Amino acid sequence: SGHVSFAGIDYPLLPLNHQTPLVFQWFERNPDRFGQNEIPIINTQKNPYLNNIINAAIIEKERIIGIFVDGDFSKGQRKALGKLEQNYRNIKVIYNSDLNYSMYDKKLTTIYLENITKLEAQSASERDEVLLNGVKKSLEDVLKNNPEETLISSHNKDKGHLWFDFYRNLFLLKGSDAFLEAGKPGCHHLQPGGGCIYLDADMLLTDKLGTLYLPDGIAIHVSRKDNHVSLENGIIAVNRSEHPALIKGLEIMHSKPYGDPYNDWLSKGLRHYFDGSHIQDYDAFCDFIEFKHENIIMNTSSL
Ligand SMILES: O=c1ccn([C@@H]2O[C@H](COP(=O)(O)OP(=O)(O)O)[C@@H](O)[C@H]2O)c(=O)[nH]1
Ligand SMILES: NC(=[NH2+])NCCC[C@H](N)C(=O)O
Repeated sequence: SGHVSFAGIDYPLLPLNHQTPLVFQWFERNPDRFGQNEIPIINTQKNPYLNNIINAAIIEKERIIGIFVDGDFSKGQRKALGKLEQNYRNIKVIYNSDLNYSMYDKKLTTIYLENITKLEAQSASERDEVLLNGVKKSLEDVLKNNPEETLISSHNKDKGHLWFDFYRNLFLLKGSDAFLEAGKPGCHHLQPGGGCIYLDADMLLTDKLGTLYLPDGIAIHVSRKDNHVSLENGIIAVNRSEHPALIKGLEIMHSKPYGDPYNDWLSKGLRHYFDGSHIQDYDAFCDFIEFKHENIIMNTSSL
């Protein structure tokens, strides 16, 4: 079609053409279980992840493919990627530390003390003292722990999947202009404030994706088994840098103590923006936001 309507509001279908880079990501806690001249991306039998991107990149030799990486990498491991970039020159390895996220950041001192004030400003007979006293101990712990400690800094490598699911959302905010910001070669063909298509390393290209159309230029993976529909972070495709729906999620992250990239940033951001007042069902959003492609065997890690 040319559009789709949700919550009574109308939403045009927006193009994501074959310029639009595929993004994969690998945040690796333990680089030293790799060879120091091995590509520090996993290719195990159960998770032959280094293999899934290459085949992706081969199936799409004429759209850019980004590999969003992060971890304390040996010089030789960085040149394993280097070989990977010249041996296949649509692949672009991008180090998380080579991007500046200061414009999207916030201090937990700030974030906590905000909520402390909000709660203290409410009636004592209404208010969440149980929460009121948790944010203050969180407060008490960050002061001692470090004063200048932030949202971004918190979702660190020590923190498990939050480490990479948080920075994912940031990446997409920066979109295709991030190929430029790290300085990656042969990316002049990317359009400015242009989108991207993140993919779990396990979503399998089989055939070409071509030119995608989306409601407002955004869609995410939705899983449906056996009957339990959820939103998934394992595909995220936007048509531009700093898409609003994710922007709203970054605000919720700013305005919530203990925000979660999955619960708050991804899920509620999308849906509040698409459905601020919850007039359509959850599922009826899941359907509306679902990313459909027959040429990808979705989320093969479940097998
Ligand atoms: O050590 C890890 C583990 C996972 N991931 C990211 O998590 C995505 C999906 O993980 P997977 O399908 O293995 O786990 P699931 O979420 O499906 O259990 C991967 O493509 C990676 O981008 C990562 O960066 N480092
Ligand atoms: N975004 C995603 N596809 N996440 C993975 C969900 C599937 C998960 N591997 C399972 O045991 O079912």
